[PDB]
Amino acid sequence: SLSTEATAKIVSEFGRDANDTGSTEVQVALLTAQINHLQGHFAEHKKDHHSRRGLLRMVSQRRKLLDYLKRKDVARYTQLIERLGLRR
Amino acid sequence: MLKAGVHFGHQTRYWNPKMKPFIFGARNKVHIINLEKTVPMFNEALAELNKIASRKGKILFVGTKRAASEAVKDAALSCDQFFVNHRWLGGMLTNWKTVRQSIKRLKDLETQSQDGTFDKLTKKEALMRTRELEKLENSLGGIKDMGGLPDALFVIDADHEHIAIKEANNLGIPVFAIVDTNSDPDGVDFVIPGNDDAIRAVTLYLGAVAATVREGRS
Amino acid sequence: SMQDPIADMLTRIRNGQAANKAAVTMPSSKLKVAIANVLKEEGFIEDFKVEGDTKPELELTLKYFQGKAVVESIQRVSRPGLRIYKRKDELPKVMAGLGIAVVSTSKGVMTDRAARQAGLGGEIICYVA
RNA sequence: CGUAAAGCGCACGCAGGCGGUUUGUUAAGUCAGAUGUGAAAUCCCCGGGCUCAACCUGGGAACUGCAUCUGAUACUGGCAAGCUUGAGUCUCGUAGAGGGGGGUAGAAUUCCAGGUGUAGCGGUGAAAUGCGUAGAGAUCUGGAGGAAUACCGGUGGCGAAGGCGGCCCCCUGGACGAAGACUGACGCUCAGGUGCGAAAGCGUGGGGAGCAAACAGGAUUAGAUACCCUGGUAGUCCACGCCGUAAACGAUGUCGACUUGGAGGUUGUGCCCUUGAGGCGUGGCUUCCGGAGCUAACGCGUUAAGUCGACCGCCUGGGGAGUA
Repeated sequence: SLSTEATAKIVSEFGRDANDTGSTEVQVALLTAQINHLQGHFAEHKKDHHSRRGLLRMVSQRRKLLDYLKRKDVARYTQLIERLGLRR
Repeated sequence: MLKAGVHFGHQTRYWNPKMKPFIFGARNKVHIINLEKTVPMFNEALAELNKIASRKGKILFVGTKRAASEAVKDAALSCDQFFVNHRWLGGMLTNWKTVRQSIKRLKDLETQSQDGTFDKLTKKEALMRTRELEKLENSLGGIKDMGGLPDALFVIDADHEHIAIKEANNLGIPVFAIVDTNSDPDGVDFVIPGNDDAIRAVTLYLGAVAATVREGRS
Repeated sequence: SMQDPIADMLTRIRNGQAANKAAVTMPSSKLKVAIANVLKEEGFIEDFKVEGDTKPELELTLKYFQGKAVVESIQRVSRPGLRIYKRKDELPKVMAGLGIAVVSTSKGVMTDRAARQAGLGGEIICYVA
């Protein structure tokens, strides 16, 4: 998947601290990082239909977590999707 | 505790999960029967078995495998009781009717044999008839003087003699079996977790049973 | 996923009676302890015991009368797919009275005899026959 | 609903259905009571009158409902707060024909050029067509080209399914294991919808060694539009798009829980003299046989076709017809 240094950087940016690596913002940001990186991979190749299935699992799982965090705390939702530049 | 000196259980292979209450089960892939469970079981079997033995009943030891022979002939015949030591015929209890006339032919042919006309009229047919007495004598050996179907049944291996257990359950006869860890307590009314194929174990074992049979009211 | 833990409990007891099992453990809850108290009270199980602190574990010591098993047929009636709420007049008797039906009434989890005597119906959880 | 008709080819997922566990509040569902109403006749019950009966009739019950008010709060729902046993994230490794792109290697077939060499070669049940003194076949050397990747190779592995087999690099998906940390029900299923989906086929552009529908010849045969033989085009191969199906099959939907065993395979991990190709456990996936149970039987049998729960799909005699 993603680099150890990259995952550590995103956990450090979005968590309450390091070791808070399962929080909803953190998981969303890690999924987001990998989705964008693989936008770069699937612009090329384009017939890697197996890897894409992994990618659509990432998209769907991000969506589930955004729905959770939307119906738990909406302020965290707006700050989160504001910071990640998603939602369009 | 130790009446059962030397057997401690057997049968690594084809062990049966229904023998799980009776297994201590440690050493070298083989299963050890919990003989601290066997001793109350075997004392109960001696209790009810002596109880029917004192009511003037017939017991029918069953000893087809070797060397249960002649240990079942020795133990049954040490009492005034009955036995099967060679191949147990399929249906000598549940059609005893037809087996009654085979026993009748054994009696008529031994009476004809050692007393009557045995040298009469042929040598070849006389040899034929004598080996009919060997076949009818080793198959219908102990049971030939029974004259009823018996009041209990004592089998020495439950899986090897499943036919006799199946028939005595079919007829309402109390089955007294020494099961091993491969056997199954089918309809054995008085199960005894022991060792079926050790001659020390079955001579000790039948020694105790034949000891408690030959105490009636006396 | 687990969506009916009560039917899971009754499944544990059917398959424990069917396997000559001495005792049955499961995760515990308030409703399972209520039902289990009704079953001990009516004589279908021998005892229950809830252990653990942070993850409670209900344990039902089962009954066997003869070689046969005591709980002859336990069924789940008000499943989550379709819930069944009977009044005090519609409240059924199982095996013509020889077998209780555990109904959750507002006063608590009772039997059919006890809640028909109390004068109030409710949600009929399970037939124990 | 394995084989009788019936499990979508496989997944992702919206609306929908269902939802672990604890406490508090509400009381919508649920329950109890009350009130209003539910026309009369009819049905039912207990009586009465026609000589009886049908019939007529008195009183009740009933009209299983709806609305409102009063309560109960166990279950379900709403709301608030949690909790970790479900789900997920992070750390470290492991195995793998998982995918896509690029390169390369060795055997072999065909073709071309050349040397030797000479009368057959090939083929079949037998033959003939075919190739061959214009020198075939055999054999050696050099070259070109395309496709596939022996041995390993294994009821072995990976993948949702279709499927994926030289070796190397690059990009990339998933699974599993060990200890610990974190989030805290974030879950399950899924009509419409969307995606992937062997082979054959279609479109455009390449490629084309072998194999080979069509086709042609030779046989066989009563005939032979076949099986067999000799050739042989599309196709099979590549790029991009379409199609959208298969005995797409474990003829077995997905997810979760429980219920006796035995022998293996494969991939992790922990412990013990590792005193070796050991001993004891603990996971993941998988093969064979079998117990209870189930099953019309056959068989399935902890990877269920057993015992349950959630949601979906489908069936309703054969044909006509999966056709118009």
